[PDB]
Amino acid sequence: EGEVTELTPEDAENPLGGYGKTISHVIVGLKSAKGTKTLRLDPTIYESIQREKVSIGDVIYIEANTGAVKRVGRSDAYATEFDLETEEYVPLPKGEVHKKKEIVQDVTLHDLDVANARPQGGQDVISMMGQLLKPKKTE
Amino acid sequence: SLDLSALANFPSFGE
Amino acid sequence: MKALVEEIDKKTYNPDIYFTSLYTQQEILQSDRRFMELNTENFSDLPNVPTLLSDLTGVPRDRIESTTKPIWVLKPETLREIQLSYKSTKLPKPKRKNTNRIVALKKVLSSKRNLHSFLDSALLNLMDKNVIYHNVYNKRYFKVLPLITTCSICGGYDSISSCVNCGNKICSVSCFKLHNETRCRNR
Amino acid sequence: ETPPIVIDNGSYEIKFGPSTNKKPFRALNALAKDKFGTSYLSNHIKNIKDISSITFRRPHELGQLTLWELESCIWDYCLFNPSEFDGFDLKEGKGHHLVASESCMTLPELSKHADQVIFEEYEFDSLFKSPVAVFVPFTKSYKGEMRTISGKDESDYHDFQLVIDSGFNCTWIIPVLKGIPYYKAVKKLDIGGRFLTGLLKETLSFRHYNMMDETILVNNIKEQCLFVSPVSYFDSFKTKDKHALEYVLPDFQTSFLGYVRNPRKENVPLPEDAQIITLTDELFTIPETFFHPEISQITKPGIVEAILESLSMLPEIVRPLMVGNIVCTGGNFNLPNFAQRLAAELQRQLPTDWTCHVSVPEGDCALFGWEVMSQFAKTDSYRKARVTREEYYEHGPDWCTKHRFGYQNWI
Amino acid sequence: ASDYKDVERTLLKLFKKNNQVNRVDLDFLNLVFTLNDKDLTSYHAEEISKLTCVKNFVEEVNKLRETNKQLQEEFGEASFLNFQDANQYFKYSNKQ
Ligand SMILES: Nc1ncnc2c1ncn2[C@@H]1O[C@H](COP(=O)(O)OP(=O)(O)OP(O)(O)=S)[C@@H](O)[C@H]1O
Ligand SMILES: [Mg+2]
Ligand SMILES: [Zn+2]
Ligand SMILES: [Zn+2]
Repeated sequence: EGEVTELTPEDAENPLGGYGKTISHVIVGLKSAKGTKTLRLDPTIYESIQREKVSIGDVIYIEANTGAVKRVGRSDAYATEFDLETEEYVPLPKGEVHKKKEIVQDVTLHDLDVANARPQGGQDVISMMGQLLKPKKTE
Repeated sequence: SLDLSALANFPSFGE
Repeated sequence: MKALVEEIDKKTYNPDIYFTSLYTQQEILQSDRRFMELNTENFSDLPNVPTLLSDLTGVPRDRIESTTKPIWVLKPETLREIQLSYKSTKLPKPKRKNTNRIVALKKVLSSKRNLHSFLDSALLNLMDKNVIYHNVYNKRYFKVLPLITTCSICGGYDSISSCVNCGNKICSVSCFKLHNETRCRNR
Repeated sequence: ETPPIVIDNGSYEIKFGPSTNKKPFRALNALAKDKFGTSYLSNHIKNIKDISSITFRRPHELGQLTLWELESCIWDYCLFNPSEFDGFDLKEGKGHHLVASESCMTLPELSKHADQVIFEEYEFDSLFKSPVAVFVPFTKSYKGEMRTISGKDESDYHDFQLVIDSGFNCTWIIPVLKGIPYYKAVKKLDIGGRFLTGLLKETLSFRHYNMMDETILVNNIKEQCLFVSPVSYFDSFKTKDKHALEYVLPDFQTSFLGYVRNPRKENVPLPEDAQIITLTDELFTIPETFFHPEISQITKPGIVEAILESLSMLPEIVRPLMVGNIVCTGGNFNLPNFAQRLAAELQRQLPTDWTCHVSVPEGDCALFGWEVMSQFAKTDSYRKARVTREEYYEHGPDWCTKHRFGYQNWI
Repeated sequence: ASDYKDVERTLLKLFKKNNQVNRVDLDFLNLVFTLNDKDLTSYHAEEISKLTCVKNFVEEVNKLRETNKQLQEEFGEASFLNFQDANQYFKYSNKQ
């Protein structure tokens, strides 16, 4: 987690190496309260970055467990770049850029049963339509 | 490592 | 709520334009001259800036004098002032003798010449001047911190807007009146 | 045999005293004149009563000691006079070891003149002079008491050290490698105490009545109540009212110099004839020009950028050690919260692997340079490096400044 | 219901801050397994389970750790003191 400083996608050393765009790794630079780190990411993470619409200066959040990229918001550093703009300005993350935390949760078995019965995954039209439906209890 | 060899040759308050 | 049908004229309508109604070299030179003006200590020394700035930056003096808008120090009277100051000092014990090196010492101890003369003096070589003034300044990293804009009147940042007349920033009705009455330059 | 005499020839005040002495003296090197023409010399400026429009003349035009007449005058006043300075008396100068200081970038001809006068007009037995950053590594030789703060949490000299010398003229970034500064990485930040005073002049002249001629008044105002934002400019602006202070204007019948009051703290009532100036935003917005020169409409880069460039020009292997051993000194550093902000802002830009350790001396930071210089003067390194009078006489005038002292040897 | 959208946004924003922090990804820990029947095959899944590469990770970790043990033997008494030598700082950086 941190504020994006660089985003430099690189192509393969040879055009024949891959298919189509032939996009190789992407280099991202994140800044935190304790310093900066330059990361080397898979092209899937680059696609996620593009999907979340992340530009230089935005505070982001990457989970190495799952590869999920979240856009926390814009850094307070660029708060006064424009006098009128709709951006949720957020402060720079504390601590190091790369923080490892142990998460403990208390969940009932019924929670797992409900999660399996009515999973929230999927971005299809059918998935969203099912999400809108009422959650009737089932045997 | 070679940079350390270069660094060691720097003047050390002498001439 | 929303108009699903909109009337457009082919000649007039275009998405590139939406409208509805009822540093340059001179700029950086002016800013640097303002900084040097603000640097000096004595007010009487204010109109002596242009010569020093021409010597330092290297631009011609007439250009900085005319285009840029702002806002010979020692005499025998200085020697008399030094003589008056002698009364405080207590314990000297002098003696001298004459030689060529002593003549050079006398010339140094009676210079009464300004830094402008030294900088303009041909004895200071080109690379020496470069290292003494230009090389010590930053040349690669020009701005790494974020750019912060504040109210021109009170330095506030909560709300910012640019005045219609000259394009400078204000923050409130009181600052608006203050700028209009005293700070607005272009009107 | 005699202990060496150590002098810090600053452009604003001169610190001097015998090496045996614990703390040095002060000498505000400036010949001043009042409105009516009466003149004052050096420390006698403190005795002025009509503080309104006194004019200061100094030999250091822009950090370079040009006018030698008054420089010699103030040297004579500071050294020879034993009455004012606690009985210390430099009798004849001959047979006295002198270690001095100078601006780190002095013109070769100007340094030639300086060496010539200091050697032949005064006839010292031996001399060593260099910028204060050269003497800084010798903090290893003595048990100093300097507080240090790390940016990653809430054989008589150190080989690697980085010195930030923020004084009257300019703020210097001088990285020293085993004693000799890497003069290619020397960077000058034009912002300094003199510019800070001028900025306070302009801000107080606009926000309040015209103080454009009250130079000593604004200097004392800067002295008493100023600070860098502990966190950020926005944080201080949010709490501008809570940390507000009011300054008592001078009353010629009672106090020639003003003083500051804390409105929140309980204190004596002011007499009704006293005019008061409130400070709510100029307390912190003025020191912020070190980090954000754009606030005061200055195109020059800030201190963090200068430090980053100085690190960049350094050799790659040594730059992390240089980051870790950054030490602060100079007059400006005594204002509160400057060291902490410098450490935090520097750490925010460096790679996470590196850690920055910032050490600033306690007490008046101006006296630190003299202290380290004197402690160096009493070491074998000073005995080796000093140049003797006869050795200077053997060579031409340019030889000393081109080989043993000036940057021309290390460039 | 258009007038109630602001209330919905406010409530969702209020709840998200607590929701996001202390949750365990049940999908990551294979506690959710009802989507796997759609895109996965039994024999492929069992082959991938058999073809896991834990041994390579363990052997590489042990190799790096024994290299670190040799480096610590060469270095001696490691410390985090302020660095005054290129060799010492470089070796400490290599260790970290
Ligand atoms: N408490 C203080 N708060 C703010 N500024 C201060 C304070 N005390 C002293 N100063 C300033 O610090 C400076 C002291 O001068 P020095 O640091 O000794 O520079 P100098 O060495 O005399 O001259 P140089 O080295 O050629 S820049 C002056 O500009 C003072 O105004
Ligand atoms: Mg100094
Ligand atoms: Zn305002
Ligand atoms: Zn305007």
